[PDB]
Order: sequence, then structure tokens, then C-alpha cells
Amino acid sequence: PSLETIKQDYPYQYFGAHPNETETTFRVYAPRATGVNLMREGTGWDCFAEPMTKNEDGVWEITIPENLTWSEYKYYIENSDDYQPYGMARIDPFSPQLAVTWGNDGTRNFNSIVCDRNYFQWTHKHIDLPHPMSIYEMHLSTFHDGNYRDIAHKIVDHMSYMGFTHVQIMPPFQTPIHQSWGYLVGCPYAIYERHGTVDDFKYLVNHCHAHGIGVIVDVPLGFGVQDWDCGLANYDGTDLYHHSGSRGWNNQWNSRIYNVGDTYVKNYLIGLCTYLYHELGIDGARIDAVASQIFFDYDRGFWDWPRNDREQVELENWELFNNLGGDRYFEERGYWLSEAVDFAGLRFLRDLHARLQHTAPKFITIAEESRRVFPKLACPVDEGGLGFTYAQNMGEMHRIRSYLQIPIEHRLIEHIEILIHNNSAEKMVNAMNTHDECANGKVRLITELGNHIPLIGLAALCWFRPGAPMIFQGDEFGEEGYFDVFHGVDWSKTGPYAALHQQQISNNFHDLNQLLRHEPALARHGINSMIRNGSNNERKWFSFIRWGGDVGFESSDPKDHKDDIIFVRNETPYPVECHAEIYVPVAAEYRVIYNSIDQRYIGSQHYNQHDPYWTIHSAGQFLYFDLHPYQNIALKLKN
Amino acid sequence: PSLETIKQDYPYQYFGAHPNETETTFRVYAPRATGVNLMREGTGWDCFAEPMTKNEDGVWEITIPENLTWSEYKYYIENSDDPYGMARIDPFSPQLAVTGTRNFNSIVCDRNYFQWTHKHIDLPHPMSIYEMHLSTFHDGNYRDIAHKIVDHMSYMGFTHVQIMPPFQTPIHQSWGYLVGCPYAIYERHGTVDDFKYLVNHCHAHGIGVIVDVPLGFGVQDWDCGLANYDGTDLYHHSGSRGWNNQWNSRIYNVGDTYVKNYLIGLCTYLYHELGIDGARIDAVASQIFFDYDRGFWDWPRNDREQVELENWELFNNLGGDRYFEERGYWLSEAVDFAGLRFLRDLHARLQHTAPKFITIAEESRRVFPKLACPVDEGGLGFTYAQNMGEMHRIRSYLQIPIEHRLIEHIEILIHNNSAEKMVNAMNTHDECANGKVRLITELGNHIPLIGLAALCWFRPGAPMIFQGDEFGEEGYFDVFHGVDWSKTGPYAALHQQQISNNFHDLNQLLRHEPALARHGINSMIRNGSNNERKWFSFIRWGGDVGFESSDPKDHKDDIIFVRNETPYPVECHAEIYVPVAAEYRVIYNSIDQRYIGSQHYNQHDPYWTIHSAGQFLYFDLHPYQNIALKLKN
Amino acid sequence: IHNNSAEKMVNAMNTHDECANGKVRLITELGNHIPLIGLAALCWFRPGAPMIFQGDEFGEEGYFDVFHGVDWSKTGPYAALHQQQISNNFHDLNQLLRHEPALARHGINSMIRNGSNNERKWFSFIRWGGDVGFESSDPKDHKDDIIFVRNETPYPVECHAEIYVPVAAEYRVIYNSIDQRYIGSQHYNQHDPYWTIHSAGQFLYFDLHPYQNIALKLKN
Repeated sequence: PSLETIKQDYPYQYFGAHPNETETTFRVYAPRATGVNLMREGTGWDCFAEPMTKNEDGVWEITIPENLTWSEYKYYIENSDDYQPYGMARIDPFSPQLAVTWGNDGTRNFNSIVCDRNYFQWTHKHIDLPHPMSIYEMHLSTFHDGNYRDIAHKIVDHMSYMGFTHVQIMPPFQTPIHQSWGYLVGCPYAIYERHGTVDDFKYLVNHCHAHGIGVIVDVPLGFGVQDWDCGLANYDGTDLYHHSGSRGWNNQWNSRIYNVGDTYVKNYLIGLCTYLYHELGIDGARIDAVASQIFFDYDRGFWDWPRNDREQVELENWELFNNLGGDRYFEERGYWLSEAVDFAGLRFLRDLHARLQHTAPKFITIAEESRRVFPKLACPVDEGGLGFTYAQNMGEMHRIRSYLQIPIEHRLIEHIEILIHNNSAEKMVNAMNTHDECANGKVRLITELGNHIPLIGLAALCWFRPGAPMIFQGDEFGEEGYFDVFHGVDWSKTGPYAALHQQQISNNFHDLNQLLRHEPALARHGINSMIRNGSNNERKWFSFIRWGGDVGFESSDPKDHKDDIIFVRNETPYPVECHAEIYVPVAAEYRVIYNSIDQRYIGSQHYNQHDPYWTIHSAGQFLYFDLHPYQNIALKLKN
Repeated sequence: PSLETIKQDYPYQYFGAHPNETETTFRVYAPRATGVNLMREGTGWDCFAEPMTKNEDGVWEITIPENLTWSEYKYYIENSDDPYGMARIDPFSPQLAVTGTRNFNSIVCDRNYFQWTHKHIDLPHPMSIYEMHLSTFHDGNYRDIAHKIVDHMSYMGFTHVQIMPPFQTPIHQSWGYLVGCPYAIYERHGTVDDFKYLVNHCHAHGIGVIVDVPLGFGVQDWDCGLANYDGTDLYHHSGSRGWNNQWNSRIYNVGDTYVKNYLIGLCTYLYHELGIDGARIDAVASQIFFDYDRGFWDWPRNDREQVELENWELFNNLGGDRYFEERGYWLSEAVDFAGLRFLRDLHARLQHTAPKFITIAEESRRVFPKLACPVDEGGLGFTYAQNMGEMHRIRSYLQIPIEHRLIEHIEILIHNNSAEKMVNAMNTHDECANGKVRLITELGNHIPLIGLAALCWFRPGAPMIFQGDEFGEEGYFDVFHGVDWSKTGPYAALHQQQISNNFHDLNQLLRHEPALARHGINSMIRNGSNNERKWFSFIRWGGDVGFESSDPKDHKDDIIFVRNETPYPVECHAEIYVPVAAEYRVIYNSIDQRYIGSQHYNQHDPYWTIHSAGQFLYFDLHPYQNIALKLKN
Repeated sequence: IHNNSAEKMVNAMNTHDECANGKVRLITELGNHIPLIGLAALCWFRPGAPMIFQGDEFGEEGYFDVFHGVDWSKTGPYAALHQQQISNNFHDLNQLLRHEPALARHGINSMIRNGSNNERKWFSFIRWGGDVGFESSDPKDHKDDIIFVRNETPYPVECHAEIYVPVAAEYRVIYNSIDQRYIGSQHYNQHDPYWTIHSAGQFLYFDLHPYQNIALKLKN
């Protein structure tokens, strides 16, 4: 590995603080700086004690002949040029961790810490954790406002009953505004000190991996916080990291937008994903606010956004744009997507995935992308995509929920069926609910349904669809309150002493997760592992089949179809005659593996005084049986 | 006055901390609270030390048998009903004590401690305003800020200062638009008494003080804020009506009487307790519109059938309905009539509690022509509206080359028939934040700025600029660096002194000319224009008589304004109508070397005299030339 | 309304049966009396003999049975405002009916469609004063023709009316459902309701106000 591929692919192995037994090397890029001085506790925080040396490429370096491991430091950075003379203490942009103190008068101090990449002793840094997949979305301080080691204990204790394959941790990076939820990042490489040390964060990942649990982390890759003290803005007296002018601000978040056209900045941001995998053990990133990285006119608030001069768009970019799904006309606004796309952002995200294929091929990414006007965004680079392993189902629950709120007589079953059978080119994270959907006085899903009975079946639909289902902390027990940082998960609604309704909902999720981890027909997330299996619009039921393997209806051989699942959903919320007529691939005996009317989920009802796991004979290639209210039920071939 | 009127009109006199020489009495509203205990340092901060008594009206009281003046306190509040219980601050704290976790305490304050010399001067609103942000202006005590305000405002000559939200905020980089305790002055710059000093000092030197009041919403935080105060939404609407998503703030329930009185109370309090001359009410459009400046949320189209006939009567009096083609629904469907009614009532009540107190609408939609008109004339009562959107339109006109624009385009923006009195801001903290191009940068050099500021000063309204505009600051606004004070002082650049001199001269005219006193647009009349030569003229009336008289006695303080927009040194022969056949004197001339340095076209005395030929001045206009004349002697 | 009936009709707005046995009276259903004013007008101006049941004249909301009588304190000049307003509207409608030759006939062919507009929610019909339709443009043939317009929009909106007439001349309002006498002081009725207008050709252009039912004749 040449220095040049280190600087390109593993930039944190060169830039930053690098101790050994003998000495400590510091390097920081500041190409318009006039001077850079190493500040440390060693020299009593004298701003001028230890001048560093600018090399050819704009990198200030120095070796101190001590092992500085665990000691604190900053860079005193000057730019005294005639384009206000800039001069202030700055954190290292590659800090794995910041030491935060409060002054005598309420003044926040940020130092960088020299970290030892080898102190933490990994037992399970990288386990072969596939993405079947189910995702528990959580927020550190509201989940458990403690040290990462104690949060880890609570994650594995809860998830090992709840049965989710992965946890999605909302942004765990250093932030000066706790109330931003972590989406306003100071030092992107720095783990949030609120919960302890970077090595405490490693222990969490390690503890998760030791119990077969994946860690996905939210990364605000598109922008950073404005603050100079703990952040990257105006680093060397100029826009080093961010665009200049209004292109350098996202007015929706009041954040600074990264200049990913700058080689160093491109390597800095792709290198954070590489760092997440190789230094912290993290299995993947959800990339936040993707739409605003690839659109000038969307999720950027009000600004004087520039229409593309489409004459200046290179062919490579037209190629990527057409492959993603090509142009759309917004008649209301009177312009085309081609005129609104940030081609540099689009190209930066494809390169991010192209590089991660070499630096960390097992690392998965999820696009948090809200506009959803490129059908092939979360497709492999070499299949015309940006390379995102998954896209999130943004907007989908709004459509499903509008549908559900229509009275049964007034809605067509075909409307829910088109949303399910969507011919998606992307593998989807099908979130039933997210931190965002239950914040700021929004009605939470369970509240809207009116009681928990309808949720049992909606959760089944979500799990039996091709994709990685997701919920937000609280959803496992029907939590009806909103998300903010002003209160935590009420743990008293978990475990064996929780209210009956809270255990019921949790049992459903536990059981859906048991099927998801073990059924082969639930492993695959490609839409084509699903096929419509007929419906009836006046009875208000539909069915679909998840294939167990590569063979569909062409064959009638029992041993071709053993792992197939027949899923049926009745949307009728009252107990009238609802006779089911359900096609199957093979004529034989089918066994019920999941039943939403089980007393375990819905308590004693007049319609579930019978073993929910009944057996049945196909009359040819057709099952006849009675559907009860809100029944979601799934079947396989018996042995 | 009866307790009932005190509760409604002066609630900070009943609620809060009220020390005697022998007793300190504490009151806080918390109707849905299971229990409320006084916490204080005199009792080592035990929560349960001394519970309070809930009167029938939801108000918890308790007297302590000692003057607690200057000592710190909170309220422990609980609610068991279907497990909330935490230490909160007094909603009426004049100031918080602050101490990686933050402790927020209230402080028993002595309203009588500060010895006022000039609490209420008789300062008219002729008016010119200097918009400023405290920590970027001078990051020290309110007293040191006061000294620099007065010292600086001495040369610049602005009559009033506009101070961005000066209230307690847990988030400094919110610029103060996210307030914890709305009655508390920001602890960062010292005490409520230090703040009183600053108002008193400004007043003693003839300076008005207007503060920004984020009256529509508060920060979401519980420790320093008001939300979930008694375990429920006491101060804010419930569900998604109680969150502004553009700001991630909590919107006030102004349909609750106590909250209506708390908010109107705060303005009354700004005048009577703090001597503040006025408030700019922030984010007015988001208070009165469901569909605007609230971000993206599932907002409720009003049913036009179900709108109260008194709201229709207000709406129509504000100027009526409009169809929004682009979204496809009427305005009437989008009005938050609660918010709109509330701001009408704010002013209805201040006409009684504080009649000299002025208000400015920071109202960005500008779809009601009569928003800032008196209540009895069909408006909301705001003394002023801010000219939001206006400079954007003027800057677009000026970006078009003169060959391809009509003088009538700028004449229509100037002669705009406004029913409102306008703060005419050249620039604001907002228009020069977040990478935006500042006006001076965009003009390309300072010469066009000299005249543009003239135009702004001579049209009816209160001109406004933002800190740095006085010396041509090109940088952005943010809270990460100060005003550059080297752009003043002995070592500043010529152009910085020149821009500054221009603002000095314009504020002298604005201070002393009767024809620049009135902000009603009918104090101005179109006085001719010529599209090819790109000049237009207007008159500012000195008194109550227009062209119906021709007597000198009637017109001796009339101001004749002429603006030449031609940048080229060519033919601008001007025919300027005057109301009296006589001699006129130049009082203001934009081509003076004092403003633009030495040029081929200003090698003459700028303050010339000319005899009318009948009722017309014939003279030559030079590049970018803005000029004002009066009758001589 | 344009039902092409072969029968002369008694057009009852309400009947002893329609308001018996705890059924919802017409007044309760509409929500308040303002829609009643214009609906009564519609009923009077259609070809037919209008009919109401005792109490309807003062907006009675109780139901009909033999156990309680007409509340007579809802009649006369000390009755409550809504009660006198509904009564006044019926009084004025009967004065037009007793006197206007274009309200004498109950044959439906004494009425014709005079255009409509779905987005603005208004329609207009004409009552012939005599035996002569649009075949004549002469004022002597249309002196007693009534032009009726109904706006069903229950709130202020852009509502420009375009109304065909049989003669280019001066027209005068003989009935106006927004008279303060019926609906009280409102934002939209601060003008004299009995206004005059010159036909701009064989059309009339004016602004309909909420719930407005209005009738015009040739002036003189």
C-alpha cells in the first residue's frame, strides 16, 4: 500500500494523531494557513510553542518525541492574508473523540484526544452477519442515558428477546446541540462523548457482534454544524471543507454543505465510512438527507438555487442520470429534474459506493432519500445505480395509512395491492414507523388505528413483504407518546410485568422475527421473490406468496416448493362470513406457521376459540377456509 | 386597580416572586398539577421542604417569612393523573441563574433597585433604525454594550436601535429566536439591572430601544422553558399545532386566557419594567398562516363555511381573499384565525396598558394590505410593517441593464399606495446570513450605494440597516465573529468613511427636516420621470398643503427629490416641477466628494442654488446622482 | 326545478308530517336561518302555490303533536330577532306573490332556465309576465317578467354573475335575500339591496354575495 492509496482510501492512518512507544506524529491539511501550531497540555496550551511544518501538498506535520497517547491537543491555525486576520484554536478533523469541558463563565471548550487504535481488545470485530434482516431504530440518550457499555448491555438484553438482526443507532457523532438529535455534527470522525469514550463505543459494537446483532449507524454525510470551535467550517481561514456562498449552506438544517468536488474532502467523507467499518466494527451506515445531497431544489429550504446549464453536463453524468430513471417534468414549477440535480452530489455518492466495494465490501449502506424520483437509486453501481444496498420506504407508510383510514366499503383492495406489488428495482427497508413519524406532536401509528388489534396484522404484512422491516424504540410495546430528547423509553412497558397489551404487541414482533431469521422465503428482499396470489374486493382480502427458492408456478413438484409461504390478509374489521379461496403451487397439505388472531396477540375473542396452527388439504391447487376479522395468516407445506 | 385587571393586564405583578421587607410571596399557574413545592437555596434545595397551596383558580401560592431578594429558586411540580415530576423555572423570571449539565434557577428580583434617570423620554417615531445583535456587536456586559451603542450611534445618528432577541436562550446560535423563559433577559451579558442601565443610558442620550420578541413560540427544552409545565400542554397547543417544524419550536395556545395575558403581558412588561420603546414581533406570518413558515406538516384546511362571521369581518378588512394557483386553495382556507385574532387583541390591550409603546410586524408574506393599520381601521394594530420582499424586487430591477428596464418599474415600488407605515430596511441580519450576497457586494462598488441609501432615507418610512452596513461590511452574519471595528477608527479605508459620512448626513436631515417626519405614504407625491434619461423625482410635503396653494409660506419645508439612474457621463437634462416659483437650494447631493471621492463630474460646489423658470428647475444630472432641494432662505 | 311537470303543484317547504314524531325540522337541518330566507324565496318564485306549516313563519324548531300548541310569543313585534326576520321574509314574499303577474301562473311553462355556473354555484330562471318569450325584444312584451338568481355558495368568494335578460334596458331589484331585514347586519349587505342596473347588451353583470337569492324586473 503506497502512501498515495493510504491518503486516498484510509486517510485517517496518515492525518491526525499517530502515537507509538517512542514518538507521536500529528498531520492536518490547511493549504491556505499562514501558520499551524501544536497546542497541548505538555506546553501549557501556549499557541506559539511548537510551530508545525507545511509540506508541498498543504499538510502541516510535526513529530513530538513522546508517546502522547490519551493526552489532549488542538491546532492553533493562522491565516494572515489580504483576502480580517484569521487566528483560532481548532480540533483535529480526524479526532476519534473530543474532550468537552465547561469554563468558569459557561464557555464550552473542545480539545482533540490522542487515541490508541489498539487499546480495545476485539473478540468479535467482524462477524458474517447477512442482510434476511430486521432493524430496531433507536436514539442513544432516550434509550438509556448512560455509558455506551451499559447501553450495549440493554441493546443485547432487549434485542435477544425482541429478535431484530440489526440495530439502527441515530447519529452517534460529536454534536454541540443535543437537541439536533445528532444530525448537526461537529467533528465527523468523533464518537459522541456524552456516553463515554471511543473504546466504550467499540465495546458496544463488540458486545452486539458477540450476540449475533448488527450495528447500523446514521451518518449525516451531506453537511456539518456551523460552529467553528468543535467543527470544520472556515478551517484555514477559507472554505476548505464546504462550498462558498449559499451553495455552502443547507437553510432547512442551517448546516454547512461539503465541497465533494474537492479531492481531500471526497476522501475525508468516503474515508469516514471506511473508518466506521475497519476501526469501529460498524456493519453499515444510513446516509441521512440523501435527496438534499443530489437535489439543489429539495430539502434545502428557501435559497437562490442555480438551474443547471445542461450544456455543461458531461456524458458520464447524463449516463448516470438516465440509468437512475432519467428526467421528470414538474409542470407546477415549470422545470425538469435535469435542471435541479446536483450532478456533483449524485456522482460523489456513486464514487462513495465504488470505493467502499474495494475498502469494505461487506459494509452495507441505506439511502434516507425522501423524493423517490429515481427508481434505480439503491441499485449496484454496475447496474446503473448509486450503489446503496437499501433505500428506505419514505412516503410509503403515509400512503398505507391514508388507505387504512378510508372506511372498508369506500376503498378498493387493489389500492393496497399496487403499493405491495410495486415492481421496485431497489431492496427496501420497510419501516412501519420512524423517529421522525412520531416526533413534534405527530399521531403515532398505533394511536391512529384506535387499538392494538389492527397493528398485529399490519406488522405481519410488513414482515412478510420482501425487505428489511424496521420499527422505532417504543413500537415493540405500543408506545403512544411522541419522540423528543426530553424523555426516555419507559422500560416498565417491557419484560414479564408489562401490561397485557404491551406484552401482546411485543410477542407478535418476537414471533415475526423468529420466522424472519429462519424462513428461507423471507431471506430475499428483491420484489420478484413475491407474486400476487389473487384477491376479493368485496370480502376485503388478498394473498401473496414468497418463493422459498428459484422455481415458481412452472413446477408442481412438492420438493421444489417446500419453503414457499402463502400469505393471506383479510381487512374486514368485524366478524361476518368471509370465505377464503386461496391458490397454491402444489396440491398437498399446508400448515399454518403464523396467525394474527392467536390469543397470544389479541387476547380471548369469540372468533379464536381454536388452535391457530391448524392443518389443511388443498382441493386441487386451492385452500378453502374461514377468515376472521383483521386476520393476517401465513402457510407452508407440511413436512 | 382590581386583582382581576392586574391578573389580565399586569400579570407579572401577581404571578412570580414578590418580596417585602418581612415576607416573599410566590405564585405560579399549574392547573393540572398534582403538587407544587417551592425549592430554594435557604432550604438546601430539598424538593419537598415546603409545599404550596392551590387556590380554586389553579394558582399555587406560598409566603415565606423573610425578604428573599437576590436568592435563587425553582418550583418542583408533579402530576400523577393518567409519572411526571421535575424542577421547573418561574415562567415570569426576569433573569435566570446559570451554572456537562446546566442548572437553571429563577432569582427574586427587586423591581425598585435600579435608579432610573430617563426610563421614558419623549422620543418620536421621524425614525431611523440600526439593527444589531448583542454578542457580535460587543460580547460583554449590557453596560459596556450601552457605552459602545451610544458612542457609535453618536456619529451614525440613528434615532432607534433594533436589538435582536435579548431574552434567555439555551442555544446561542439560535440568534436568540429560541427563548426558554420569555420574561428573562439573557444572562450572557449580565443582569436585568445591567439591561435597565443600557435602556436608561441610551435614553439619556436620546436613543430609542426596540427589541425582537419571538412571541409566536418558545424553545422545546423543559429545564429552562415552559412546555409540558404541569405534565400537560399548559402554554402550547397539543399535537402538531403545538410545534413549529421550520424552527422545531413550541407554538403558544393563545385560545387560553392565562396564556393570552402572559404574552400580551410581556410587551406591557417590556415598556413598564424595562422602559423599552417597542417590540418587533418575529415570524408574524407563521403566527397567522397554517401553510407558511411552519415547515412541512399535516396542516388543516379551514372549512370556509365554518369560519366565524367576525373573522370574515377581520379578514375582509385586512384586504380579503386571493387564489393560490400554485397550491390551488384560497388564503381564507390557510389563516390561523386564533393567531390573527390574538395579534389584533395584543394591540387592543396595549392601547390601554402602554399606548406610547410601538410594534413592528416582521411579516414575510405581505398578502394583507392593512396588517399594520390601527385596529379600528380594520388592521391588527401594528405601528409598522417591515418591508420584507421589497429589497429583493429593487435589487432585481437594478441587476437589469438600464437599456432593458423601465423607470416606471422602480416608480411603482416607490409609489406603492401602501396603507401601512413601513420600516424600509436596506438589509437585515437575514439577507446577509448563510452565504447570501450582501447589497454592497452585488452593487460592485460603493458609488450606487450612496444614492440608494438616499432614496431609502427620502421615501416615507423608517430606514433600517444592519451592523456593518454603516461602513460597507461585505462579510456574512453569524455568531462566530464580531463586527469589524477596524472598519471604523483612524485606520479605516476611504470608502468605509465615505459610506459612513453618507449615513451621518442622511440621519441629520431625517432628524431635523419636517418633510422627513411623516411615514404615511401620502406625505409623498410623484414629481415626474423620464425613461430614456432614466431619472424620476418625488416631493416630500413639509406640512398639510399640496399643489392647491402656490404660497411660499405653505411650502418652505417641502423637499424636492431627484434620482438619476444613468451610470454613464452623458445627457441628463432634468425638468423638475416645484410648488412655488422661486429660488431652491441643494440640501443633499450624492455626487459630493465626501461620498464618492474625486470624479470628473463633481469638481463643483455640490450645495448650489437655482431660480425656477416659472415652476420648473432646469439642471444637469450627473452619474448615479440623487439630489434633494428646498426653497432658499 | 325544471321537472317539466304536467301538474299544477302545491310546493310545500314543510308539512305537519315532515315535522312530527321527532323528525328534524327544515330550520334545524340547515344549521341557522340565513339559508331558510333564500330557500323560502326559491319556493315562492317557482311556478306553484307555496305552503308552510304553523311555526315555520318564525322558525319553530319543536316537533308537531297534539300536546303542545303554536308558541304565539314568537309572533308580533316583541318576538326575538330571528323569529321576526323569518316572518318578514314570508310577509315580503307573499306581497310579491299577491301582486306580480309573473307569480300568478302555476303552469311550469311560465318558467324557463336562464343559464347557470357549476364552479361559482349559481343558477337563474325567468318567470314570464305574459304570453311572450325570447321571440320578442320589445319592452311592452316583458314589463312583468321576473329574473331570479340563486347563489348557493355559503361564504364570500369571487362570484361575478352573467345573467341573460329578454330586453336591453334598465333592471331593478324587487326582492333581495341579503336585505338586513332578513339576515341582520353583515359584511356583504352594507349597500341598498334594491339597486338599479343597465343591461350591457342582453346581459347583466353584478356580484352575488353568500346565499344570495335575488329577483329583478324592467324599471318603470
